[PDB]
Amino acid sequence: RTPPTKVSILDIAGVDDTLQRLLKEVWFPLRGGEACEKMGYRYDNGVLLHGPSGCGKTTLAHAIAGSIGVAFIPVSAPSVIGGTSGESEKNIRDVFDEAIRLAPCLIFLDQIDAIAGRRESANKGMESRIVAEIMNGMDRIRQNTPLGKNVVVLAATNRPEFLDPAIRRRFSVEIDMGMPSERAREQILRSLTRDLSLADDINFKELAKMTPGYVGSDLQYVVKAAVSESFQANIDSLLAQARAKHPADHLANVSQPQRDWLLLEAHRDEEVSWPSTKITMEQFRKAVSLVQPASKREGFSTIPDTTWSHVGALEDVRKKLEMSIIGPIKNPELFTRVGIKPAAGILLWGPPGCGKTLVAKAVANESKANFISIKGPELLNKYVGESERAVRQLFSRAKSSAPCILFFDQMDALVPRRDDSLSDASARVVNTLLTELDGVGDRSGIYVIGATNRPDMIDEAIRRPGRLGTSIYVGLPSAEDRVKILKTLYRNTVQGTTDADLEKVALDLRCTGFSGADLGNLMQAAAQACLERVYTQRQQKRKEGEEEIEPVITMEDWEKALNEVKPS
Amino acid sequence: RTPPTKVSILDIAGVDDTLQRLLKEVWFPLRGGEACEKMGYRYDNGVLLHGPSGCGKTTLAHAIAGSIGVAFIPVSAPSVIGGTSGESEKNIRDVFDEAIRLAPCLIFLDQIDAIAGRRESANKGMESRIVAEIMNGMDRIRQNTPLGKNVVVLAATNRPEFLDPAIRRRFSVEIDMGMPSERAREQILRSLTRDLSLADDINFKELAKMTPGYVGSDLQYVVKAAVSESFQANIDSLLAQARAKHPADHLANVSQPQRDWLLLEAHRDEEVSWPSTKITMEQFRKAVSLVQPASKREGFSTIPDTTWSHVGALEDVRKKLEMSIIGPIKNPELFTRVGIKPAAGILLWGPPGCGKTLVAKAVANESKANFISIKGPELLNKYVGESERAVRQLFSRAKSSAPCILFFDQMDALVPRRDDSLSDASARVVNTLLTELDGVGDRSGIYVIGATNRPDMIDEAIRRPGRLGTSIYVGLPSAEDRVKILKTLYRNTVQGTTDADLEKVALDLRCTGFSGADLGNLMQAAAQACLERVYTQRQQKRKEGEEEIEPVITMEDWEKALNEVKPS
Ligand SMILES: Nc1ncnc2c1ncn2[C@@H]1O[C@H](COP(=O)(O)OP(=O)(O)OP(=O)(O)O)[C@@H](O)[C@H]1O
Ligand SMILES: Nc1ncnc2c1ncn2[C@@H]1O[C@H](COP(=O)(O)OP(=O)(O)OP(=O)(O)O)[C@@H](O)[C@H]1O
Ligand SMILES: Nc1ncnc2c1ncn2[C@@H]1O[C@H](COP(=O)(O)OP(=O)(O)OP(=O)(O)O)[C@@H](O)[C@H]1O
Repeated sequence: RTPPTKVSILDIAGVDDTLQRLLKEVWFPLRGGEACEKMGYRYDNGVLLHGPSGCGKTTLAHAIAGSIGVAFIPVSAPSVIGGTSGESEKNIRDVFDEAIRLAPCLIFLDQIDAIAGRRESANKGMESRIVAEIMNGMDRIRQNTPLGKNVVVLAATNRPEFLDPAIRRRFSVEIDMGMPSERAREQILRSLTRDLSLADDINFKELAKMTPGYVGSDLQYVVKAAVSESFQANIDSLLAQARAKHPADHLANVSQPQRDWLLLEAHRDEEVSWPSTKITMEQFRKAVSLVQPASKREGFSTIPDTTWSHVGALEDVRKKLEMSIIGPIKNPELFTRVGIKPAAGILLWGPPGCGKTLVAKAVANESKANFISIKGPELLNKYVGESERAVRQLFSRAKSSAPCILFFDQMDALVPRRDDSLSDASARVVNTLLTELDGVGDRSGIYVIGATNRPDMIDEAIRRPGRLGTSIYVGLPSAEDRVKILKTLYRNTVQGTTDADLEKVALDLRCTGFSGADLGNLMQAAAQACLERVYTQRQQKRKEGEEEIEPVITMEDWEKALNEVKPS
Repeated sequence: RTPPTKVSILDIAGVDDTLQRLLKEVWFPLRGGEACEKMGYRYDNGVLLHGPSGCGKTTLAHAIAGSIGVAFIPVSAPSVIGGTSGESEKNIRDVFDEAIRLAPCLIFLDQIDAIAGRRESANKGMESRIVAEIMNGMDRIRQNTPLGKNVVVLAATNRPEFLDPAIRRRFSVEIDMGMPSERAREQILRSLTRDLSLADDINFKELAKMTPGYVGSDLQYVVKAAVSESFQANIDSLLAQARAKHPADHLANVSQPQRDWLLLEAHRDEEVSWPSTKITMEQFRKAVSLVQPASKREGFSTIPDTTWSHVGALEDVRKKLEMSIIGPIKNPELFTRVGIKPAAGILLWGPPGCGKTLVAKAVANESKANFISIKGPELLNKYVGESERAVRQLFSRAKSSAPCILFFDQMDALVPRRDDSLSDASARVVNTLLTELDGVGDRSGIYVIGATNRPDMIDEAIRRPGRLGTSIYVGLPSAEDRVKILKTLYRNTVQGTTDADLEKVALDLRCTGFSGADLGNLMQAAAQACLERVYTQRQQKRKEGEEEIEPVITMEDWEKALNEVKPS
C-alpha cells in the first residue's frame, strides 16, 4: 500500500492558466467517479508535463496528489530496473496490476527519457522490450476503464525531442511549464515570503527585476540566505554574554573562531530566548550577491560599469537612444496607448571600438538589461553547415533571455557580398541573418545593435526599417569632451588631485588625434612609469640606508608616457 | 539508541575560517530549536566536507557531535549493505525513520562515493536503487521539518568528481578542508608520539616545519619508520651473538643476507630480552628522507634552489617579471591606491629548451610562494565529464593555498583546438579554462604562467589581458651559460678533466648559434669519433703484435665533431 504525502499547495504560483487546464482535465474523472460511470463517456488518460529543469514539475505532481487526496504511486527513472533480464518487466506489470486494482490513483513517471528514449538510438534488446511493456500496460487500462477503474498517468520530461514518437502519440494531454519571467519570479518570491514578517523597505518587485537567470529553487534559497544573515545580531549578543558568565581570561584564546566555539561548548544546557526581528532590503541585496544562477556558462556577457558620465557630449545621440530603447522597456503603457510598435534595431557608424564599446555598453547597462557581443569574422568556418546553425543558435539564446541587446561589431565583412555575385558561403550566412531579423519584432524585448567603421558598401536590404533602420552617425573629435573623460577616469582613484595638469594634457597635439580607449591606455601607461620610479628609488634607499611607499603621480610621468604612446 | 562520543575538540586547529562558517550553519538549527519553530523560517539540511585523505574530515564530524552534545548516527560506506536484495533498502529506511523520530541528531555519511557513484558508471540494478532510496529519504525530512524535527546530514568525500551530479544538487552547503598546516602537523605528530619515549634533542616543531605536503597518514608512517630505524642496533647485537653460539665456520656463507637468515633459523626457540631505547633527531631525519606521498598526479611541488644568479642576462625580462608577480604579492597597498586590478597570467614563448622551467622556478622561489607544475599531456584522462570537474578542482586547490604560481608547460596541445572545429570534449575544457581565468583577477594570489616552444596556432581569446595577456619572448644566446652547461654534462663521467679545452670550445662561432640539445649532441658526437679511433688503433696492434682499452677523449675528437654538426 502507498498512501498520499503532505506537501504545501500554497507554494506554487505563476501558473494560473496552466493549473486551470490541469484542474479541468483531472478533477472530473477522479472526484466524480459515480457520475462518469453512469454516463458511459470516456475521459483523459495521460498528462505530460514539459519544460526546463527545476521548473517545479515534480512539486506540481506531488501537490496535485495531496490536494485531491488520491493514492500516489511514484515511478522514478531507475526505480523499476533490476539485476536479471526479466525482473524489470515483471515489476512494470506489477505496478500497472496493483494500480488498476486500487482506485482512485495517480501514477507519476518522473524523468521518462531515461526509460523510453528513441528505439533507434537504443541498440540494446532490453530497452526496446521495456518500451513495449509500457505500451501493453496502456492498452490494458483502456479496456478495464468502463467498470469503475479511475487512474490518471502523469509524466515529467525535460526534453520532448528525446522521447520516442510512439509514446508521444499514446499521451494525449500536454502542459508547458515554461521559463520563470520577471512577473513569475515576483510571484514565486511572494509565495516563499508568505510566512515571514517583511519590513516596509522591501520591494519584491525590485528583487525580481534584478534577478536574471534564477529558477524556483534558487529564489527559495535567496529567501533562506536572508534568514541566516538577519540572525547575526543574536550571535554577537551571545558572544558578549558568554564572555561575561565564563571569562577564562586569555587561556581559551589562540584565535577568534576557536574561542567562540569553546564558550558555547561550556554552556550546553543553557536555553536562551530569541527575539523575532524583521529583514531589511539591504540584507536581501547582500543575499542576492552571494547566490549563483543556472545559465552562467552560455552567451551571457555581463554589463560593465559604463554610464553616460563616461561618454563626453553626444547629448543629442543620448536622447535619441533613450527614446528608442528605454522608451519601450520602461514605458510599455505609453507605446500601447499611442499606437506604435516597439523597435527592432539601430546602426552605428564612425570611429572604432572605443566609440562603439562606450555606446553599446552604456545603453545596455542603463536599461539593466542583458548584453551579447558578437564581433565580425569570428564566426565563419571552412565547412558548409555550422555557420548558419550557429547564427540560429545566437537568436535562440537571445529569445530565451529577454530583455537583451544583441550587438554585432564590424559588419563591413558580411553585408556587401550581396550587390555583387561572388561566394556561396557568404550568401547563405547573410540570407539567414536577414531572415532572423524579420522574424523578431512583434514580441520584442530583443533589440539588435549593429556597428561599423565603414558605411559605404552595405546592402540597402539590411538598412530597411524593421531590421537595422535607425542609422545613427557617431563622431568623437572635441577638446571639451576629452577633459571630461580624463576627469571621469581619474575620479576613481581613492593628497594631490591637480586640475590644471589635466587641461594641459588635453591641449597637446598627440591628444587631439585620440579616442576613449587611447586615453584609458595613456592613464595606465603613466601609472606604470610612476611605479618604476617608486621601485628604483625605494630599493636604493632601503638597502643602503624600512621606509614608506608613495603612490603619488606627477606630470613628469604623464609627459614620458605621452611621448611614447601612439593611436590607431 | 545511539548516544554521542567523547572526542577532544582542542585537537583540530588551522581551520579558523571554515570552522566559523560551519558554526554559523549548524549552531542556530540545533541549539535554538524553539526559536526556529516559532519563526517558521527554513534552514540548512546537508553539509558536504571535501578534501584529501587524512585531512581530519571524520575527526571534525566526531568533534562537532561531542561539542554540541547531539545524537550521533555514524553511517559508514559498507555498514548498510546486507546479504539479500531488499535488506539494504530496508536498513536505509529504518536509519532515516529512527533519525527523524529522535531529535536533535547528526547523521554522518563517511565515504559517500562507494554508495552513490555516477549511475552511468554503475551497471548494477542494486546501486541505482540505493541512490533512489537516499533521494526519497531526503524529501521525507524536508516535509516533516516544520513540526519540530531537527536533523542535519553531514557527509565526507575524497573526490567530488566521482559523486553523482544528482546528489550534489540535493546537498546545499560545502566546506573545503584543504592543505594541512604547519601548526596542524605539529599537533598530529604529538598525538602519535604520545606513547613513545622521545629524547630531549627531538623538536617536533622542526619536523612539522620541514614537512611540506604530508597528510595525517603520512605523518603516522614517519613515526613508524623511526621505530624500525632505532631497532637496527639490536639486529647487529643478535648477529654477533649468533656467530658465537653456532659458528658453522665458512660453510654457512655464500653472501651476507643469506648467512644472517640461516643463523636465525637454527635458533628458533631462543627467546631474547630487548632493551627499551630512545629515538634521536637524526633517526627522524633519516625516516623523513625515505618517505614519499607525491599527493595527486603531480601534487605538491617544493621550490628549488634557483635564483636570479643562475640566469645569465635577461635583465629586462627580470624587471618585467618582478613588476607583474612580485608587485601584487609584496605590495597590495600600492596596487589598491593607484587603481589597477592585479595580474592573472603571463606567457613564455621561444626556441626549444631555452630554460623556461628554470625562469619560472626562479620567480616563484624569490616570492617564497608555492609552485605547481602541470606539463602538457599529463592532464588528459579516459573519462568525459571528469575533465572539466578536474580543472575546477585545480583552481579550488590553488585558491585555498594562495600565494601560488600555477605553471602550465607546453600549452601547444590545449589551445589550438578553437580556430578549427575538431570535437566537443576539447570545446568544453577550453571554455571552462577561459571561465576560470576570468574569475581570478580581484581576489588574486594565484598567478598563472604558461610556456610553449611553439606560438603560431593559439586563440586570441586566451591572449587577451586579464587572462594570459602578458606575452614575454625568451631566448638563449650567452657564452657564460654555455660553459656552465658543458661543465654540467662533462661532470657526469666517472685521468684527465681539462678545463681550458671546454672554454675554447664555447668561444667558437658555430657554438654561439646553438642550444642545450645541440651541446648534448656535440658531446655524444665527440664520444662516437673517439670510439672509432680506439677501435681502429687497438685492432691493428692486437692482430699484428691483448692490450688495454683507453676511454680518454682529447681535443682532436671535439674539433672533428664540431666541424660536421649543424644547429636547428
Ligand atoms: N514554480 C515554482 N514555484 C515555487 N518553487 C519552485 C518552483 N519550481 C521549483 N521550485 C523549488 O525548486 C524545487 C525543485 O522543483 P522540482 O524538482 O519539482 O523541479 P523539476 O522541474 O521537477 O526539476 P527536475 O524535473 O529536473 O527534477 C522545489 O522543491 C521547489 O522548492
Ligand atoms: N587537521 C588535523 N588536525 C589534527 N589531527 C589530524 C588532522 N587531520 C588528521 N589528523 C589525525 O589523523 C587522523 C585521521 O583523521 P581522519 O580519519 O578524520 O581523516 P579523513 O580526512 O577523514 O580521512 P578519510 O576521509 O580518508 O577517512 C585523526 O585521527 C587525527 O589524529
Ligand atoms: N631534467 C632536468 N630538470 C631540470 N634541470 C636540469 C635537468 N637536467 C639538467 N638540469 C640542469 O639544467 C642545466 C641544463 O639545462 P637544460 O639544457 O637541461 O635545459 P633545462 O630547461 O634546464 O631542461 P629542460 O629543457 O629539460 O627543461 C644544467 O646545469 C643542470 O644543472
